[PDB]
Amino acid sequence: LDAELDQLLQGHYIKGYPKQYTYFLEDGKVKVSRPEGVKIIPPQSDRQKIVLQAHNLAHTGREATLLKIANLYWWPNMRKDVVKQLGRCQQCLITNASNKASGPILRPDRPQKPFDKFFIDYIGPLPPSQGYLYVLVVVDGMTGFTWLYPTKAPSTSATVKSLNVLTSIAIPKVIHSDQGAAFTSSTFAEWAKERGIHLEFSTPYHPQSHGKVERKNSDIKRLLTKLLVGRPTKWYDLLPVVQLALNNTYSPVLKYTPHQLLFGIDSNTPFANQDTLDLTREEELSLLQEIRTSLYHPSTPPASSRSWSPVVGQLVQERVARPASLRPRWHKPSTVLKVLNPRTVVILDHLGNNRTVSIDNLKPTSHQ
Amino acid sequence: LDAELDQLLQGHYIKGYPKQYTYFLEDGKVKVSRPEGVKIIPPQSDRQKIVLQAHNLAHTGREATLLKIANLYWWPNMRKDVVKQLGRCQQCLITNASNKASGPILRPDRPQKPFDKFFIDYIGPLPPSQGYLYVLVVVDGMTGFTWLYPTKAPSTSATVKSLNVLTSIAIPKVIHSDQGAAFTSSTFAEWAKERGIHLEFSTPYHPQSHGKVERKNSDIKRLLTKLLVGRPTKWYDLLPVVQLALNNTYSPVLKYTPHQLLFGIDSNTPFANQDTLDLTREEELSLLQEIRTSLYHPSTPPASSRSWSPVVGQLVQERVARPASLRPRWHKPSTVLKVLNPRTVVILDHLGNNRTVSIDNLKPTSHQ
Amino acid sequence: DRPQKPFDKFFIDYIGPLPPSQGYLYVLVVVDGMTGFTWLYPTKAPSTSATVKSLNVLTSIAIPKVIHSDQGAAFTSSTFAEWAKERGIHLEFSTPYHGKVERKNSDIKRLLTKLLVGRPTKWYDLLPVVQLALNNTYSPVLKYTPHQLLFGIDSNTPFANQDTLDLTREEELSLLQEIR
Amino acid sequence: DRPQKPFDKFFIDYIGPLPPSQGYLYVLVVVDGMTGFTWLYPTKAPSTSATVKSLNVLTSIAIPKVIHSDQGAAFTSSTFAEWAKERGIHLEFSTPYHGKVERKNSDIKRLLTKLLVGRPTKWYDLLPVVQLALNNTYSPVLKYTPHQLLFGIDSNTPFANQDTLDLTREEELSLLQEIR
DNA sequence: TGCGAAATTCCATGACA
DNA sequence: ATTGTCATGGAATTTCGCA
DNA sequence: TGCGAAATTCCATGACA
DNA sequence: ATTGTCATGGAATTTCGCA
Ligand SMILES: CCN1C[C@H](C)n2c(c(O)c3c(=O)n(Cc4ccc(F)c(Cl)c4)nc(C(=O)NC)c32)C1=O
Ligand SMILES: CCN1C[C@H](C)n2c(c(O)c3c(=O)n(Cc4ccc(F)c(Cl)c4)nc(C(=O)NC)c32)C1=O
Ligand SMILES: [Mg+2]
Ligand SMILES: [Mg+2]
Ligand SMILES: [Mg+2]
Ligand SMILES: [Mg+2]
Ligand SMILES: [Mg+2]
Ligand SMILES: [Mg+2]
Ligand SMILES: [N+]
Ligand SMILES: [N+]
Ligand SMILES: [Zn+2]
Ligand SMILES: [Zn+2]
Repeated sequence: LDAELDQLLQGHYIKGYPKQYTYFLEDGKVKVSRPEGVKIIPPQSDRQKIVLQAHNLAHTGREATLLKIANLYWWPNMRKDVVKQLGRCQQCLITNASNKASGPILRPDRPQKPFDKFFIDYIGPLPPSQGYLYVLVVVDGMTGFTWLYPTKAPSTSATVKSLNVLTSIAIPKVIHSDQGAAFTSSTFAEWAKERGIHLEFSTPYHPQSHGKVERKNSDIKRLLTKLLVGRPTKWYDLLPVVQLALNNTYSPVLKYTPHQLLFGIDSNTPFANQDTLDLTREEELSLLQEIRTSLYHPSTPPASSRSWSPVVGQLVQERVARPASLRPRWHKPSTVLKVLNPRTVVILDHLGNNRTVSIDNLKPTSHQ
Repeated sequence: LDAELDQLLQGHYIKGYPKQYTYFLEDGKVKVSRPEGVKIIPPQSDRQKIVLQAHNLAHTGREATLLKIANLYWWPNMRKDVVKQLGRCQQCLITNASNKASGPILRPDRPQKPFDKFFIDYIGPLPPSQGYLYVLVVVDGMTGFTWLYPTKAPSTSATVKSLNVLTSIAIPKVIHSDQGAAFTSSTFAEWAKERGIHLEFSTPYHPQSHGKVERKNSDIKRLLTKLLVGRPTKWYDLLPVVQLALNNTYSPVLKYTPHQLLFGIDSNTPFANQDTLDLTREEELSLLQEIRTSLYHPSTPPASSRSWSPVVGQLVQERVARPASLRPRWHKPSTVLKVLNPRTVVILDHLGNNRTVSIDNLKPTSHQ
Repeated sequence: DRPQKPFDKFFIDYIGPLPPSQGYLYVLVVVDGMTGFTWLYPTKAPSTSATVKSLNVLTSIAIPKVIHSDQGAAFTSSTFAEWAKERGIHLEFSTPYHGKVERKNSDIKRLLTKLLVGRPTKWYDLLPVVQLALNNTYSPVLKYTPHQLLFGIDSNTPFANQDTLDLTREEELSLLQEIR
Repeated sequence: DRPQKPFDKFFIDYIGPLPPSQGYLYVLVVVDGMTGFTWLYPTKAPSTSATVKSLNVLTSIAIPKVIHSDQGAAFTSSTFAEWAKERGIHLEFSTPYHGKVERKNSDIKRLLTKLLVGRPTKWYDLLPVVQLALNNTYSPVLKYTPHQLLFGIDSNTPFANQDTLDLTREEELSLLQEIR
């Protein structure tokens, strides 16, 4: 404060204030003659308030805030005081965008067997067709084999009815889905437990986590579209055709159709593959077990040059899921409890609840 | 047809059919013994129909279509016949996604003077405030200096009232905007012509073309948000504050505020720059002319590895602007009349109208 | 002669009338010849219409080369013939009035009867578990369940409790009270 | 003494009452001292409230260091004083009852009177062009228009037709019919 | 043991609300 | 207390037919 | 004529419906 | 018959204070 600035005026040396400059009093204020011109050196006790005034004009970041201040003032290490303030501006922290990308995606192992894991989701609402509005899409993780069910609503009960029809064929170990109301209801949990099925949920608002089914939605809509060109959008009668069509389509990277991966032999559909005509079923199932283990598996891509990865104890902010107009896009800062993997974390949200959350719905809080 | 396949059976050589394979009759069909097994060679006259059957199962692209066919058939140059068919499938062409990126963006020269070009746009609807729902945002191209006007609707008449208040200060040579109803109405054109103002329109649904104002919208909403944190969204009284705040904020790459670029001297606002205190106004305006010509100008970035660029006479498809559910995302193919620049073209749309269109709303039609 | 495979031949047949359950009265039974895998479909009648509606569901998962049945009206109609022709399915009929499949069909009737006692009306809901039981039931002849033969893997519902399948003295007298 | 600059001093004053136009009666006149640039605002009254409402628009574009006015009630009120203090504007008053600005103010009154004849009621709409005329009018003393001095560029509306500014014999007699 | 062309593989692009 | 995916069609690379 | 640290510049990231 | 932009805050690079 006034003490430090006194020593300064009478020629003494203070750490941070370069001795090679001429410091003086004028208009009752300590000034200095810097290459860019004469600036006021406010007392340390004044500085916080100045930075705040500068920042608050437009809630500007580091440089734009500094440039305002530098117009009138100089003191040692200005930006440190700027950054200190930015880190304490709740409005800036919850409103600004991130400028760091997530670390590279994980490519989890393909489930080992058919029926190990189902990925499920709803598409819709679609145009009304026979009074139906939605599609339940069920994708077997290992095979890509897909089941389609039309529904009137994306509800637990319609999910339960459909899954009862499906699970007539086989029961899966795990069913994985997003946190839609249909899948998180206790009624659905009882239905799962009753049958030995473990429910696994994606982190909230991160449909990539169950990307298999999401990607199949795309193909389903794409084929429905092509088939409905120039007709009214009567899709109900097309569901079965699309199911069969997609289950018997080749993935060019795999060289197999989901049907082939499920059964190891084409059924009586057009252009059925005849290669195993002379094998016994047992020989065929043996070649199948082999084909299933040797399928192409993609690898984790290179990180972008400015990615960030979560560290226990770090301050991070969850993305607001459905931000209202003129409201912040980010929640208040929270703390990383556990790093489950480099792309998923548990945070404590200031309330404080535990939330398991995708890195893609997080930014690291700026300025520590 | 049956002629070609006759010569083949009696050991003769036909171009395309490798002589080193054993060709025979069986079940009344010409077969061949290929490393992958025995395939039928259909007669040339049968082939188109086969490819079509294969493709139509799921409207599959090249490889997935080929893999179906190869199950039962072989003939020379199968994929050529596949590609021929894909190029003729209207449903595939108007529904599939592009897999080629646009060429790199242009960075047009900054307008040379204040008032050479205005970029204008509406933000909204926002939450009601004093009965207002929209903001007219006017951005001077050279300075970034911005004017904000609250409106009840994004209409010509509200635009006209606002621009009359603004053009009291100065008249611009050009006003550039998107093709919103407010700006394309004949009433607005008469208003422009009356005052010597040329109206310039961005290509449809390409807000990057007038990116200056779009980017300013972001800052406007961002600052409004910060200011409204924890209060009800009463933004009307904040417009003037935001205007002033933004016009006096530094662009860190420029080292100037839009106000400085407009006037060459700060008004009586907090942290006013004092550097030209000793210059005469005339000296100040001289330094200003100089600052205006030496502003950083960004350069066109490197092209992505799989970009495409338009060529006169090429078949291309305009993106459907507001595709209904289960309807194609692309219009029928059209023809490039003129290449205005590597990022903008005139097309003839089969109706056939002339349309000036952004490359970003185009894909090149596949398989020629 | 090439070896027998799944989807080579589906054996279909109707069971019923049964006591009403959710308005349904019959069961369409489909057994794959080679694997012995069973699919069941509740119908309101043993008609060609009900058969087509049911097999349309099945044939959106797998299409048989051949369907085999007795000369039931539902199967010998020209509508059913047209339906099959559209899908490239050959129809096959056993001569009027006269292995693996025959045994499976017996198991189904017997398994059904054991469960429609004390609840002759709740069978609609039981169909899924009936099927799972049937398809995860060990075959004495081959070393494998139908599940294993269709999918080439073990099931997550192994039915290791090979159940009586016989009527207990409680059910024998409770079944003769049902007819009364 | 540092040289005179834009925003150093705004000279404000009211003109009116005028004949009603869109319910407005007065004009708040703001002239920048250094550039001679003029901003005009239609008001319903020469009150502190109307002044604040008007200057709030102007001060969202540019804030003067000093406002100068006569001792009009609207300007000497403590509300106006508070308003100025909030914005860090020093208020300045000429003594009661007694260059570039004075001339500009004369031009405004004269230009206004020349246009409110034959249409004494359409002036609200004419304000924009009045201002553009005023600000693209050549200054005899300096070589430059107010536009040029404020923005450091030529204008896209140069008023090369330096108009009479005087009343023609048609308007002189048409103005003495207006008062009658 | 090397050529021209066909086949196959590679892989950026974009879309799943 | 969890996790992207994969059809697509030009381009790049490999293999084929022949010698 | 070179060190450590501060200042400045660089620039990927994301959002404008 | 037209065309992306630019605040942001860590990182990279340059300049400063001193010797
Ligand atoms: C209510 C529970 N709930 C949460 C959110 C609404 N959600 C749910 C979905 O099924 C989807 C969905 O399919 N896509 C499409 C999409 C977008 C980008 C991608 F990378 C991928 Cl793989 C998929 N987006 C969202 C979403 O989060 N939008 C912001 C979404 C859902 O059911
Ligand atoms: C009706 C006339 N019309 C056409 C479309 C509706 N449009 C209009 C707008 O003002 C915007 C707009 O601000 N943004 C936001 C945006 C998105 C990406 C960017 F790169 C940038 Cl620079 C801006 N998007 C669209 C749009 O085209 N959405 C699909 C848009 C407009 O008025
Ligand atoms: Mg969902
Ligand atoms: Mg989804
Ligand atoms: Mg717009
Ligand atoms: Mg816009
Ligand atoms: Mg029978
Ligand atoms: Mg007066
Ligand atoms: N994993
Ligand atoms: N340009
Ligand atoms: Zn802030
Ligand atoms: Zn097609």
